[PDB]
Amino acid sequence: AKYYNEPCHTFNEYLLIPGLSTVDCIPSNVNLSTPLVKFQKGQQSEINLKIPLVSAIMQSVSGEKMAIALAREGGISFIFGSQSIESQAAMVHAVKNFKAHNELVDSQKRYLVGAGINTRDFRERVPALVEAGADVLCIDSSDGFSEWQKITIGWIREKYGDKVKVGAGNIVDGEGFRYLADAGADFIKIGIGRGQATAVIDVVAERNKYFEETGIYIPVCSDGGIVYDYHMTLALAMGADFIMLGRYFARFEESPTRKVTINGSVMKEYWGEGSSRGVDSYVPYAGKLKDNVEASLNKVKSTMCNCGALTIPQLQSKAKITLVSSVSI
Amino acid sequence: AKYYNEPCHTFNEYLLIPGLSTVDCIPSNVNLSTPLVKFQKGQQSEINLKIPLVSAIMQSVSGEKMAIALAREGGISFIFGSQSIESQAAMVHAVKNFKAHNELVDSQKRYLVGAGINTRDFRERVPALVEAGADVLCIDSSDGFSEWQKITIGWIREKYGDKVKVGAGNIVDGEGFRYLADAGADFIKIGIGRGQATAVIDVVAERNKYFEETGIYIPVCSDGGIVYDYHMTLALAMGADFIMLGRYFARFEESPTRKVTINGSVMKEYWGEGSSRGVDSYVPYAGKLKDNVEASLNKVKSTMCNCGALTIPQLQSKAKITLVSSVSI
Amino acid sequence: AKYYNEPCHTFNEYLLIPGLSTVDCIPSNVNLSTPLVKFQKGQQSEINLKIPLVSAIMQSVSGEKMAIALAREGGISFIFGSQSIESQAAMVHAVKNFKAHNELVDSQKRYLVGAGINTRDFRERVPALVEAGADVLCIDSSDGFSEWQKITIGWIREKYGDKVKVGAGNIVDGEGFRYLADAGADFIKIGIGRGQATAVIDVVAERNKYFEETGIYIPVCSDGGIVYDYHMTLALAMGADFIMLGRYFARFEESPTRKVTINGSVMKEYWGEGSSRGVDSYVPYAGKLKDNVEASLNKVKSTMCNCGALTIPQLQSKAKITLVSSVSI
Amino acid sequence: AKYYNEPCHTFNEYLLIPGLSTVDCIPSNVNLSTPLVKFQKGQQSEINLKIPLVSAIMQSVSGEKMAIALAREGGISFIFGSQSIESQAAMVHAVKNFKAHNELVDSQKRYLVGAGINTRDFRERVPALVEAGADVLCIDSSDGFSEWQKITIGWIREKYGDKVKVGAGNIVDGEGFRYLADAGADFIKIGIGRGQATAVIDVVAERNKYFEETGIYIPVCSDGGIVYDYHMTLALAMGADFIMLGRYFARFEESPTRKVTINGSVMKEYWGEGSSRGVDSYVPYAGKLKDNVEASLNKVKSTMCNCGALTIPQLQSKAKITLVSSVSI
Repeated sequence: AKYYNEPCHTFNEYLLIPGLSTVDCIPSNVNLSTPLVKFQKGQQSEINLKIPLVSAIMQSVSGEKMAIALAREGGISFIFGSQSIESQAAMVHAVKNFKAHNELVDSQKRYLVGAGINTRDFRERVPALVEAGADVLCIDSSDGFSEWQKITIGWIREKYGDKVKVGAGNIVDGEGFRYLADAGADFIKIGIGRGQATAVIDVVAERNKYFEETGIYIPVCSDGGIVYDYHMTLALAMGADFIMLGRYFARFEESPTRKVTINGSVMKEYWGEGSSRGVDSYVPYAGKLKDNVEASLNKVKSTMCNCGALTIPQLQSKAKITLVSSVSI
Repeated sequence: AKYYNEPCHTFNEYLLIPGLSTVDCIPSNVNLSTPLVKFQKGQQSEINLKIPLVSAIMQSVSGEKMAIALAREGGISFIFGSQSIESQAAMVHAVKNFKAHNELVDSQKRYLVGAGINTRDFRERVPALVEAGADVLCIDSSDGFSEWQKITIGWIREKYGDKVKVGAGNIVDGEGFRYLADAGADFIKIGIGRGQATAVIDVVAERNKYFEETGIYIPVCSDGGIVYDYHMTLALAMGADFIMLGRYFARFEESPTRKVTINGSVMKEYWGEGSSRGVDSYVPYAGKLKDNVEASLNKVKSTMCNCGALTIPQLQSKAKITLVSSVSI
Repeated sequence: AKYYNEPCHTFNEYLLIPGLSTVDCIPSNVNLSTPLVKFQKGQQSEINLKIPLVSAIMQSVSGEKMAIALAREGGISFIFGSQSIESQAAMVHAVKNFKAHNELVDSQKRYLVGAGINTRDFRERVPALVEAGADVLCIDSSDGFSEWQKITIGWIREKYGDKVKVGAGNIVDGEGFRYLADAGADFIKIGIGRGQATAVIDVVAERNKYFEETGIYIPVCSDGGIVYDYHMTLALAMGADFIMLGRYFARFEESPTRKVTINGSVMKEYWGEGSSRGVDSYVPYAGKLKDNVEASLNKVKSTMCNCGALTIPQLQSKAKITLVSSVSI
Repeated sequence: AKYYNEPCHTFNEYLLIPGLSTVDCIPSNVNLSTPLVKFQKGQQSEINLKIPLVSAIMQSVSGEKMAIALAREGGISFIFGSQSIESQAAMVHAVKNFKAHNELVDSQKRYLVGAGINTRDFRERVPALVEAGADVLCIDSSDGFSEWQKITIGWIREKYGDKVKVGAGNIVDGEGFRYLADAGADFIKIGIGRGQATAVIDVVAERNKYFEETGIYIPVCSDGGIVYDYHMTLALAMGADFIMLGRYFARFEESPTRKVTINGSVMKEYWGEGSSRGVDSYVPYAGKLKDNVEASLNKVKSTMCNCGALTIPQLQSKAKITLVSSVSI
């Protein structure tokens, strides 16, 4: 067996120590754009998000209403692939053709959308999603450190080359990152076997090494493990380019689930992809996406300024991160 | 006094980090056979289990019905020795002659059975068990780091040579392993004075050193400390060849205890060997052994594939084990 | 990102190990004077407190009655600046002209008072406070590691030179201390992004380095994080010259808030500066300031003698501080 | 300030790892004698206890009935000095002249008794205690790292030389041990500012260094912090010669307090020396001392044999002590 010295930590065991704030660092001046897909040294990503938030590839969160509402604020949704190929493509088409502000829009001024895909029916599913207008694809899996991901990406590259953008994984260490990077993934999702903070720190380190070695920068996504807005700032500071959230978005008016009034409290349904529908429960109703996202990002921008950073890249180089003692928590 | 630097950890403080999964790694392809008794370099163990699970040497778990049901699935039971020599031998005989699938069977196609023995009446007890047809014996003790174990094994070797297989101990460090290894034990039980995970890791390390030094491989058994199926995978990954469980098997229809309906919930009786019958309580009734064991082992096989291993030996060399922070738990 | 090895600790994870107590170390002989403002090698601070306690710059704690009561015991209050410039100046004037024992008094035998100021209206506010008779000023901010603090101090030095004493900050590391030290702050407040004990230890270390480099000693203030009297002794031992407390003083008869009887228990109102009035709650009523402060300081003096120190400076050099294990707490 | 790297641990964070048990190690063969007072290389202590247990210098535990009952089993009590000199001397006299088995008896076959003394009235108190027949004296104090202890011991040595045995302290580190050792203390009490286990380990280390340097062996006493019988074995293994217990003995029929029946449960009164009578509560009634002590020591003897030791000195050299993880607890 191979053992690891330091134990892995969660986002709750960390704190950002303030840096120097200049007079020009005010929330309104903070830029939250981030690259969504890989590019090489000297270039910009073909797709850049206006806000570093993306919605999870789930039935209870990423539907057409969520996709439209999120794209309007600058983020992107990955319509769930846990439905028929015909239904998913229909949903993708619905978002693309909806029209007829930090809106994430394409050349034809249509909202951007991503779609989740699996390692089984990709041959039939990918073409349908591409035809429907999907802007980005992401292989949905809790453990993407497998041949199956390599094969799926390979088929896509053979059939479409670099025309089709495929995100992949859910790896927790540099070894898994490296494997998917070589396989051809446009961005890599982090999160499973390891505390979220350590996973991010380790993968980002490998990602940086890979960039110095190949000149190719692959954006990484922290998927889950975020319990508070502060954790959002921490994930980005540690090197994640954007964050994927499930429960956070399922509370909104736009999530596909039903609102349920349980003795005074209005809730929304929420179940996991691995549920027999994994969990099935409720999240407190929070209203419309816009107002909530705005509240969250305003707090992220302020924290960024406490760290003396006007952009995510600055935050990532300037951030002073410290571990907190168990007793302190 | 002699002090130790790192504190000992339990199985709950560890996590397996995924390795590369090949297309050929599917639960159905995973082989769970393990050696039960020592053998030397270039040979196979005389006895190999089909599944790495063995039932505890207890009154509330290892009876004749349990022995038959477990042997049928590929494991083995150690009939409790906390009864008369005549009763225990009768039970051994009952299992051996029951007949008249991963069944653990002998040359005459009879189910395999083990029996627990103590360091007191072995002179009268061993012969009776051997005559009755016992396939393996195990010295039952919570602290086997004593002269008494050496003496008992010695008597057996003098009287029967290597014809009779005796398991021994319950040691927690390499020093105790080494002592019992030299004494002649065919396999060594781990578990007491030390967190289960650390105990396993340390003994296995000594076991490996001993194998390189003598060419003799002695299988080790993690006895207790397993609270979940995942812990089963962890114990094997850390180097244990098979696991001994008590409470796990006492829930089944086949354990020797009484089913008790306590206001809606059907339970089964469970008491420790050191009880005044140690504890005396209840475990939730789980039904027949077969269905439960199958559920557990299916989850072990999947995890193994997440680690990219098709056999226990591969798991033991490929496993990437990390410690988890206190706060993460 | 920049990471830190050791995690930060709170005051609860520390213990003072006794030193040699001489026959001459009795509570009555302990001297609790401390410097409030910076001075250079070979000189005494222009202002020295008789007791190391100062009240927080809050609406629910630092009013005119509190200022008079605290100054009478040897400490000083910083009248809150979260009110109009006219009101705050009036309050300052009220304390200065109240007259017509470890009393902290000036040349004209008038009680000493401090006032909180912000980085916005200082141009209009500072002159009013100075004219009103304010003895010390302190920039109120949770994160003072910013250009805004430098600018405010700079304006004051340009307009008044070293005639006006300005405290600043709320930094948690040496880098923030250094910045405010160079900016011209007369004393620096510690406390936010980092466990209180570690913050104090790190800043004090920098403060000591700065003193050796420039010959200027800048007194530091531990603001908050003190839950018990013992923590008071710990903060001073670690190097803090004086302590700022909010909740502690809000319990007294002299705090500006209302006494409220809640089913048998008399409480006092307490709300944070960042409340929509931050929290709004109650603290148990404790009576008059005098009797409580006396009880607290008597316990500090005894502990000091257990450490064999008759003054704070001796405590700071003689203290033997140890970390306590998580389980011990 | 002086800081310490490793945090201090309690007895709950440790475990004894078994050693080799020989056939001759049975509880009945274990010898629990320990030296009570200092002696030099090549000699035996003038006073040796038959069991390593001594009762605390408290009003709720060490009275004449307790002293007689404990001496009969081989231990010794230190009659409380928190009473008049006349009362304490009377109690000492009562035990000495009571007569008219591991009994701790003197030359005249009278039970042995100790008495607590303070650093104030020793001039009047010591002579009275000596005249009354006190066999050993102990300076009662929670922090004995002071000039006052040196002075008291000095007076005694000047007046009586080495004829009168005085125990001293309550120190937690080697520095405090060293000070009292040089002052002339016959034995030193450990326990306060530091986790009990670490305190014992550190003082014992200093005690060993002192013995190698001077040839004088000073017995150390672990005072308090023992919550279970296992902790007793741990304290001795770590190097403490004997243990002082308060609550443990206050449960017995022989403690000086009142038995109180509180709705079905018979309790005994228990208050601390620093109580306004410190705490005042109840401990569960346990019956007569004999039966309880016997149960405790039988468990200590067995554990000793699991460590392969027939005497305390063997235990102290053979013990394999490991730290346990926070999560394991």
